[PDB]
Amino acid sequence: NEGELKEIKQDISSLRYELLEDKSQATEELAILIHKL
Amino acid sequence: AYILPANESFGPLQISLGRTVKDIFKFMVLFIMVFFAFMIGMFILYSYYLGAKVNAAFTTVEESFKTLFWSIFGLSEVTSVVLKYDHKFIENIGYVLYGIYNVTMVVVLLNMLIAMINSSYQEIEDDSDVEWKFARSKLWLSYFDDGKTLPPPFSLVPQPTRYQQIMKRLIKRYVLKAQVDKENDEVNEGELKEIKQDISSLRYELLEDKSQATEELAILIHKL
Amino acid sequence: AYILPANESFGPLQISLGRTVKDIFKFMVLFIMVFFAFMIGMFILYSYYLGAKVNAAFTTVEESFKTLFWSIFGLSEVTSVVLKYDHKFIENIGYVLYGIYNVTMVVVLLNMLIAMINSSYQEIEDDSDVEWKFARSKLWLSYFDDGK
Amino acid sequence: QPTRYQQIMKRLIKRYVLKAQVDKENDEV
Amino acid sequence: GPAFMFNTSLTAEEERFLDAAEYGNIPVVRKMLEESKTLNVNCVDYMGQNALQLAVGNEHLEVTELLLKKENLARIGDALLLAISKGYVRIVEAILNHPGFAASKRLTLSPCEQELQDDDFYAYDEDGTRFSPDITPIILAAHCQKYEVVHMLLMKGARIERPHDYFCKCGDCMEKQRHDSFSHSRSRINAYKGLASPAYLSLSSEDPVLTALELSNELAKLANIEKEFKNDYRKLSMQCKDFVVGVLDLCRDSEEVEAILNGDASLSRVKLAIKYEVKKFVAHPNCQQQLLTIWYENLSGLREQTIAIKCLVVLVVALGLPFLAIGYWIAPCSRLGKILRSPFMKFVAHAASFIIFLGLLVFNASD
Amino acid sequence: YRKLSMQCKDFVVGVLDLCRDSEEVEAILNGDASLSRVKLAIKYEVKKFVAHPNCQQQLLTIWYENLSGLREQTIAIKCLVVLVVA
Amino acid sequence: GPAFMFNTSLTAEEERFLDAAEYGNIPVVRKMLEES
Ligand SMILES: CC(C)CCC[C@@H](C)[C@H]1CC[C@H]2[C@@H]3CC=C4C[C@@H](OC(=O)CCC(=O)O)CC[C@]4(C)[C@H]3CC[C@]12C
Ligand SMILES: CC(C)CCC[C@@H](C)[C@H]1CC[C@H]2[C@@H]3CC=C4C[C@@H](OC(=O)CCC(=O)O)CC[C@]4(C)[C@H]3CC[C@]12C
Ligand SMILES: [Ca+2]
Ligand SMILES: [Ca+2]
Ligand SMILES: [Ca+2]
Ligand SMILES: [Zn+2]
Repeated sequence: NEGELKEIKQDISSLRYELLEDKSQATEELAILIHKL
Repeated sequence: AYILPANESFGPLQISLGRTVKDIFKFMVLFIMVFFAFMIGMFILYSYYLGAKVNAAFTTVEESFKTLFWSIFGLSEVTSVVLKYDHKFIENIGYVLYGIYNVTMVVVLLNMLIAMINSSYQEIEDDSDVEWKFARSKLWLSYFDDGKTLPPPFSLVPQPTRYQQIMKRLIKRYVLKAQVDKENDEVNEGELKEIKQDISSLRYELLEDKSQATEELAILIHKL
Repeated sequence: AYILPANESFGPLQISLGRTVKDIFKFMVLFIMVFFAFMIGMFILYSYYLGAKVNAAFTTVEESFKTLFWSIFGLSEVTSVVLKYDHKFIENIGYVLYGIYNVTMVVVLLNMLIAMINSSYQEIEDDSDVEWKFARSKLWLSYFDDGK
Repeated sequence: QPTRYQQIMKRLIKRYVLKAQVDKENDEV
Repeated sequence: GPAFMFNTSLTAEEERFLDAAEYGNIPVVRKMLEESKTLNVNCVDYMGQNALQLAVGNEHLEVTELLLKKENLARIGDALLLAISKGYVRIVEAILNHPGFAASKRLTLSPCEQELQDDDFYAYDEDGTRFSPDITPIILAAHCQKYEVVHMLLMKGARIERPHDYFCKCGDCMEKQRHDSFSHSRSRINAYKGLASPAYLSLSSEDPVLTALELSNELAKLANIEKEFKNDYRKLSMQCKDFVVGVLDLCRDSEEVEAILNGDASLSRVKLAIKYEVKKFVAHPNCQQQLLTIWYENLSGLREQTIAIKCLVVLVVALGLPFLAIGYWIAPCSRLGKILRSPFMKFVAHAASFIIFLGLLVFNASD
Repeated sequence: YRKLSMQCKDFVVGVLDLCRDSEEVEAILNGDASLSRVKLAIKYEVKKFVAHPNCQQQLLTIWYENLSGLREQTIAIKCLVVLVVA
Repeated sequence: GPAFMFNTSLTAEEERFLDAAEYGNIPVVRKMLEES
């Protein structure tokens, strides 16, 4: 159905928000590491 | 047949019977033009032979009408054509015209029978049930008014209101139901492309994000 | 026809034949009301003309029934209407009523034929096979008990 | 350089392709 | 090569940019919009679609948000219609927040007011608009039945035209009819295709069932008047017909069924449905069960009896009809009176009287 | 070949279906008002092209050239004028 | 605009939260439930 496909599209959408924030966590972690340096 | 629609067994039959009567009226008009063609043509041929025929079939317009009409049901003899005189040319023309009339009549009937079957084959998926119940409900409503009490033979002797709240409930219920029924449609090839593009954009964001980490670690080495 | 369902070739035919007989019973009832309408109407018209007609067609109720019934198969002549007297008004009414009866009869038959075809067109995808095998299996079960 | 008939045909053909590609997107996946 | 060119040579900086925008290469488009100075955002591909129309078509919200911030971006008007057509709600919200729509009254003004000024706003190429010129965003949302998009535009104040009568003599209708008489007739159907959609009927008017019933009659009459577009109006009439049935199908208790059938118990909407031949509304089980209880008002036990028993009471009424009529005159209001006033009994009384009449006709010629 | 013939038949109908004003309908029907493409469609039996509502409304206006009021009259009135003409 | 309102003005903190919850913006909803 068109509703099931929307379930998968939303699946990807939630995955995008988790991964992009996870990449953002690495960038800020490396930032404070530079400050300690 | 007026009170027939009220019955569940015979209701649908009387409704479908009325449908065919309306349907065949158009086809009957076409046969009338064919019927009038041979009525005038054969009357002209046999008008001069009043006392020179086996029977009085096509002599007058009324009798020409009677002979041709009852030929529909096979109740008119072939001796309608035969002449007493030796005018075989006129007699054989009457044989051909009367023969062509019967053949043409069968063609018109065959077309009528086929056309209605095609119409009914395109009127499927539980419409007769709806058609009868609508006709029955019209019968019910005619007796709901209090005026028609006795039969004709014996009748000679002389801020928001509750409706708005209910409509709000049903309309909101409709939209949610409508959007769910939209989700039951088959997925198009365009929608799938929307998801494929979704993944495609996600790939370009993640790969660049990984590239940002690599270059950030590179400048960290330079500071080291 | 009782032992016919047991055959594979003739089993489905006898089952479908029984289906149409049940189906046309409802349509036959409607034609009975039409048949009774013209039987009473034409008998009333021609009851007074006993010795003033070509034949005794519509004179009595029994003969009015016989004339109208056999008009279904085209076995009744048009002289059923003709009168010996010069009462052309009554004779022409009989011509019209007898003519309308035949036309109405064809309409009822045409509706019956069409309605069953529509019913059968909506009874497809291998139901006759199931219908016959169920009827055959009922025949088999009646002989399984040891008493008979 | 182009006449009015050519401009109209260009409009309708371009309109056809866009409509045709949309109707392709309505096929079952 | 091709006889018709819909877009020359599309220099590599632009061709790479169009490829990035179409396939949602978000890092590249952000890089090019910011750093690049030799690229214009209005370059088009082989189909005459600029960057914005490509990103909206593929549902690239992040790319669209980047492009909308770029000044002097073209085809913003059509990009909304493309997003509305495909039901991209998030993109529609993104576009409607652009200064082109927030500052202007484009959503509120009528299509005729939009058409009097050329303004090339909803044009999607050098000449022409993607959909019909008279299809405003609210009409397009109604056509596609995007409930959320219709609701968003209704909040903005957009309403469908509600065109004049077919036999109208006003200056505007006279001018349109004399001008084209085919664009005008097509314009009428487009307005009616939006007025008759369920997404607009339920979200716009106070009484959607009453509005749909009236609009169902209005579109059915137009089919006979304008025979060339008979199928177009006949289909639009059915959309209104099955909206009322759809609403009726959702009732879950007698109070809700009362509101739908009785309107605001005189079955006003049942009479309208019969008058307008909305057969599925009258024949629906929810409607039939309501009529059936009125049909057997005081005949509680007679509701569930067999046909043979109901044929027995018809015979009993036929035999006792002279006595029942006499009893009714003597005691108009009693146990006999309430039963005799029941709608089923009054039908039996009329059926029984006619049977007696057929008895007298036959019995008259019994000799 | 019969299937390939239909693909060409419904392309012309598909293009005709997209016209949105009289000027566009004129170009499709009259070709480059002699209805050249309507004659070709009848000659080549492209029935859906001739029977399309866009094509029919164009022929209908030519059919009632100067009979503006007679276009919307009922059949009974149009049968009356046939008797009057007779 | 619409005759029937099924929900006013949905202040930005809530409208952003509803957008995050609907489209599965997991980091945002965790942030808002905790800090806000
Ligand atoms: C057998 C002879 C002597 C007389 C035949 C006359 C019939 C043709 C008439 C007389 C009474 C009529 C009946 C009167 C009562 C009813 C019940 C009526 O409603 C029902 O079927 C009961 C359920 C409901 O009313 O909802 C439908 C018509 C029917 C069968 C009528 C059908 C036609 C009937 C049987
Ligand atoms: C030819 C004249 C002289 C007599 C014709 C009489 C027939 C009408 C009767 C007589 C015997 C009957 C048959 C007796 C045996 C069988 C086998 C019976 O079962 C089978 O077909 C075999 C397979 C199985 O039983 O499962 C089906 C009915 C049938 C054909 C009967 C069909 C009707 C028959 C042929
Ligand atoms: Ca879909
Ligand atoms: Ca996306
Ligand atoms: Ca596909
Ligand atoms: Zn006007």
